[PDB]
Amino acid sequence: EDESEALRQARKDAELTASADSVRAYLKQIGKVALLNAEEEVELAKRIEAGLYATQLMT
DNA sequence: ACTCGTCGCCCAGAGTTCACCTTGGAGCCAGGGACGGTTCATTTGGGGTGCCGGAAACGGACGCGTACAGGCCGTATAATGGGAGCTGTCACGGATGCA
Repeated sequence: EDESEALRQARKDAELTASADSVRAYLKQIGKVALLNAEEEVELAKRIEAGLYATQLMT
């Protein structure tokens, strides 16, 4: 099943794998970040604008 | 009954060698021109030249436009984890991950 330590140990063991192929390793690394949407990207852009404005003020 | 073929013989000759006059020459020396290889005077027609006047080509300098070659920059519906590669070898000494 999904619970009672059935697949979590398998997932952890899979995550702890060499993956000697460089492209496969890069894909494994890139698969650890979830996708975003419109609200997330606009909030991130607002944060970018605030950070750039603060950096310009500091300079 | 007999000669023209063949024998010696006898004298003219002939051109041959010996040993005699002449006489056109080879050089032989002397003498005397004219002439040309040589030298020395002119002789002024011509070669020569240095040079800048200087006119003008020429070979380059110089300043300023033009042209592609290569480079930088930007495009605002959405577009969110990959193809692939063919692997019948044999031995083997040894490291190395898991026994």
